[PDB]
Amino acid sequence: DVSFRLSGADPSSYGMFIKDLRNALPHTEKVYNIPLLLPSVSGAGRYLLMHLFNYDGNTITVAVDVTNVYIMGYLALTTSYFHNEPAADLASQYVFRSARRKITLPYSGNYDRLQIAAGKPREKIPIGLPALDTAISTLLHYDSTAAAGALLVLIQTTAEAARFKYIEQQIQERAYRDEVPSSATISLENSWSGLSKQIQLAQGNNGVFRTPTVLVDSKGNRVQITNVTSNVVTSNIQLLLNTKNI
Ligand SMILES: *[C@@H]1O[C@H](CO)[C@@H](O[C@@H]2O[C@H](CO)[C@@H](O)[C@H](O)[C@H]2NC(C)=O)[C@H](O)[C@H]1NC(C)=O
Ligand SMILES: Nc1ncnc2[nH]cnc12
Repeated sequence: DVSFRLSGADPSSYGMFIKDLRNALPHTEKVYNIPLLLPSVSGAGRYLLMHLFNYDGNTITVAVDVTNVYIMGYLALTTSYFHNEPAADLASQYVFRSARRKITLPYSGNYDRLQIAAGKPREKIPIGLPALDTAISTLLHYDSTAAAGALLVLIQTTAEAARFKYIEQQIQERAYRDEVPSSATISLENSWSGLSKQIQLAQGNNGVFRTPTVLVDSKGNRVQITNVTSNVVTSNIQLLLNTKNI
């Protein structure tokens, strides 16, 4: 398990949580010196439990699938919640079995459904440590519309940050003031799968991408990532989605 307390949290204790979250995800191989996540994991070992604690010390346990960093559900008090999709339904067989009741949310977990349910594209939803403390708080009591927005916050803070050092740094900058994500944050979120595959394909292709990945940069404009010498590859991405899952 890993853990994070919003109470007293600063850029460094968050950095330390995001480190632990990365280091909880098993791998047997590194590709260009980036942990390569497993094809699959059987049984309960598939699921990492994150204990998040709001500013007041109230808590939720989030279940994360260690092959893709995908959040499947969480436990609030004696109620478990899960996204409405086959992979979360599977997870429900392994985690939080002692919850008094299980609610299945009325959406799946992908950004497009969550945004629909939230009424907002995540370009318009502030994130940061304060947004994360709100989200923990929201998810403590079932409200499906408000949960969708909180889950957007939760996914980007925790999973998207473990995936990209850049997104981790963005959150750190938003330690005490939330702010909507940069376009490059959005770009990086939406290319994880694409990058993970091109980095794996570069391995028999002299570091060169079979297909270039188009991002948006820090500056605020469009760029093509064509090989493993890119900053995106050499310092930004921290985890690879195995091509066996793409
Ligand atoms: C790999 O990526 C680098 C960019 O990081 C490419 O080189 C650049 O592209 C052209 C020259 O061919 C110039 O516009 C840039 O200034 C170059 N930058 C640097 C730092 O060299 C390179 O062409 C790519 N290689 C492959 C095989 O795709
Ligand atoms: N549920 C989820 N968990 C992690 N990353 C995601 N990206 C979109 N949805 C996600």
